[PDB]
Amino acid sequence: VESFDLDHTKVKAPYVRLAGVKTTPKGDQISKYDLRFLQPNQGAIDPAAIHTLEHLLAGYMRDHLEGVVDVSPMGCRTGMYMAVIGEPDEQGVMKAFEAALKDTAGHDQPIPGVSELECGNYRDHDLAAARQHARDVLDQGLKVQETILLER
Ligand SMILES: [Zn+2]
Repeated sequence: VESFDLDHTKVKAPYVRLAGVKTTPKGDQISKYDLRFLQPNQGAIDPAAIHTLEHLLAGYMRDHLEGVVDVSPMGCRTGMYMAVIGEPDEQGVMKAFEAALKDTAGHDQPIPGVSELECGNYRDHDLAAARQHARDVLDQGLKVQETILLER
């Protein structure tokens, strides 16, 4: 239940999807979300661009959603992973994500936290590509994706 056994060939990106839920000792819930930009195995986001997306979404997601633990790039680079403290709310998360993406598409100022002091690879960034990826998601249109499990 902490990480649904998703069949990646059956989803339709871009989308927002509850990926699992971990219950804490006191009974709180940590909801995990799959914020999918690209269709699995049909292409990937460039490393610099996803690095920039990581920087931008850390703040923009928090501007539109409470309880955010952190927003991380997925190793497969087709989307971002985000854990949130709270019961599952795919609809609410989708709306926050949509708003954060508009903020991202319109981000014409410098990328935050890009320096020797605040970033581990400050030379690896791409605002233009980051902005266009946000635009592409909004153009295509988000939806809440149901998890289709692997029969195994
Ligand atoms: Zn960085």
